[PDB]
Amino acid sequence: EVKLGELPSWILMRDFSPSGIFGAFQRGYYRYYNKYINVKKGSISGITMVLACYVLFSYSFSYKHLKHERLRKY
Amino acid sequence: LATFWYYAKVELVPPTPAEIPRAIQSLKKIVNSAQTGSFKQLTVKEAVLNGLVATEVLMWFYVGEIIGKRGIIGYDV
Amino acid sequence: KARIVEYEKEMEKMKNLIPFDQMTIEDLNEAFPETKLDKKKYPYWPHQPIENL
Amino acid sequence: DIDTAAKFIGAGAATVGVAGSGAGIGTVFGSLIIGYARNPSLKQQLFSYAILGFALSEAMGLFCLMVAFLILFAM
Amino acid sequence: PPLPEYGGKVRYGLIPEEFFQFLYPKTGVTGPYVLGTGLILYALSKEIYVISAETFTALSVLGVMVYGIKKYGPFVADFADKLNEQKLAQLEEAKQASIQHIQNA
Amino acid sequence: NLFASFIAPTILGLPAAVLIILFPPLLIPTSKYLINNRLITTQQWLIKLTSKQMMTMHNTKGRTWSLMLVSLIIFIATTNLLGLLPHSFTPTTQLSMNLAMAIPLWAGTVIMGFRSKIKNALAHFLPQGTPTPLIPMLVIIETISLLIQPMALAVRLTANITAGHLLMHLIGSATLAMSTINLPSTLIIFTILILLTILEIAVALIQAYVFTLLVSLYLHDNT
Amino acid sequence: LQSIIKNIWIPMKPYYTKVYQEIWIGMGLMGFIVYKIRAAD
Amino acid sequence: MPQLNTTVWPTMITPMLLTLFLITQLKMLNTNYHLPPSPKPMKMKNYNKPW
Repeated sequence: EVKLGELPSWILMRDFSPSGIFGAFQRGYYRYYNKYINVKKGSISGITMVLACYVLFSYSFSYKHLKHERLRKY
Repeated sequence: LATFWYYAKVELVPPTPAEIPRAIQSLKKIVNSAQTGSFKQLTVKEAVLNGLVATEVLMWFYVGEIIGKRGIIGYDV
Repeated sequence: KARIVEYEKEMEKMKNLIPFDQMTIEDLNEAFPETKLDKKKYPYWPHQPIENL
Repeated sequence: DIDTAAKFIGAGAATVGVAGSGAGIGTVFGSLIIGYARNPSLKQQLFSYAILGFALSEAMGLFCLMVAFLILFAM
Repeated sequence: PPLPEYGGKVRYGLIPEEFFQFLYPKTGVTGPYVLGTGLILYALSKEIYVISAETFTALSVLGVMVYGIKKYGPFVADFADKLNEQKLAQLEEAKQASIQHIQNA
Repeated sequence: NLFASFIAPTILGLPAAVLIILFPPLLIPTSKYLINNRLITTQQWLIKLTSKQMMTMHNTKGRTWSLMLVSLIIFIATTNLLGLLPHSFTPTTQLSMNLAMAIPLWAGTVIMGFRSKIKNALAHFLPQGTPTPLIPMLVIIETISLLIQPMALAVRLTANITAGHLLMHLIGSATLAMSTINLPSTLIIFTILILLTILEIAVALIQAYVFTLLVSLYLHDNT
Repeated sequence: LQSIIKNIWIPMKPYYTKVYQEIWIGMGLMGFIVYKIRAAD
Repeated sequence: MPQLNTTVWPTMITPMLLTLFLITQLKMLNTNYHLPPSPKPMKMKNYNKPW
């Protein structure tokens, strides 16, 4: 996996198919869920990190409207 | 409280004039890795790591900017 | 004697039950066939009268 | 135009008549709470009276939204 | 499969401890923090994070979520644990009631 | 300018609103397990509580919708709650979506009350002890009332969640313009903003329970 | 066409065929309503 | 009022239907409540000895 491979061919070795990216998201989901949520005596931070990643995704598309309230002019 | 300065006195210090040859030493190492192009051995884990410290020192430059302008929220003019 | 030896096997089955933490509800309904939800009398969720919920 | 302008004030004013049903509906479902707390065995017969009161109350409220839209669009 | 007993060891409910220990070797302990204060300062200076009304609605909803967590965290914590043990207790009990019944048989 | 937070968000030209509406379910994990983590423990408990508070009044025919209604209150409550996050786009502030939630369910209910029950259904158009001279006026009342039930459902949600968000945004703007002026007044307005955020949290949950309870009561009226 | 109608169409068939029948009739009444709305607009 | 912008309405109608009517429902089905186990300790189809 990445963090270990150092070949620019790795990017083409992957399966860039609908079922490929689907299983890629499903794996990342179960990897997140199993590490932060699917644990007894778990914590709330397993959720807050999703909200912060959600806020950041929200502030992203909302930039095209928030760049007209700029205080400075440069 | 005070433990910040306890650590700051280790890593947050202007570098002594005696360790600048070690700084250019690692500076010549990294330019050597660029001359040969051997940076391809560098697996992405540390590759991101150096990229992160690269963004850090970049941030120190921008921190130097905002204090050079006597303003925080952009240029006051 | 035949009914005795049957109770011994079945007792051993309840004796060596997988602990309850690693038990899927389908594993429980295999252990206690009473806990199963009668999908014939209540086909739709929650498969039981709301009072018993 | 003075007509297109007055239609906004006239339709806006007639909407205030809905404030009567906002209060009348609160009294009905307020008296249902009091009336049911005293004789909870009549729950089904009391509720039958609340809906009748709710309907007749909101009836006068929609007669205002009637005129509010009769002026704004139908005129 | 049994469930692990602890989660991901996150700092400030935003950043997992993997990030700090991953950055600990090169720039020590304060490294991740001085990266953060660097990143936020550059963002709010180059007008990446424009200050607006949404800022103060943010500082309020972040004010309640932090208070709501710091107040009713433990209550929801053990309540969830209590619901588990009670289900565990009732179940293991109905494991004994089988044993005793057929033992009498 | 002011209603920027209600415009359909688009990221890189793609309709990012399709992601935000698909997201809230991602906060309800499920498990075949019999004893599971804290999140699913509490959630499994609340879903049981809600289903007991909503579905109890229903007969055997009504409780068939118990999946839909509990899934409806869990989606609206999670969308409203997520919407209170900064810079979020709250898809319940949209009249489009709320119409698309209120029109089917209200229509699905009255239809199943008109297929069967059609003689009781038309009889529900007149209360029992209604006097003789008042019979004809009281039928045109209800048919208009029944017709505005779905409109009331969607508007009660969009207008309550929109007004709540806009209000928090205005008072928030006041604190900003007050930042460079008297500091205690900034603290007072901020305290007002804090208490308002708490109200918006209580309204987010109530509006979900209200939308659902009204769909439920329509269901009980036709089952 | 595998694991889709296996995980999506079987569990919802009890709902998509007898429970939600009146819902679809309403959903069409909705599409007709939004269509007549977006037509005169 | 952007709520009255009837051009992006189809962008809200569909994924809600894909969430309220398919996905979330598909997670409630996966939240089942089993009948609690009280197997009675009195179940003995017995009979008097052979007389």
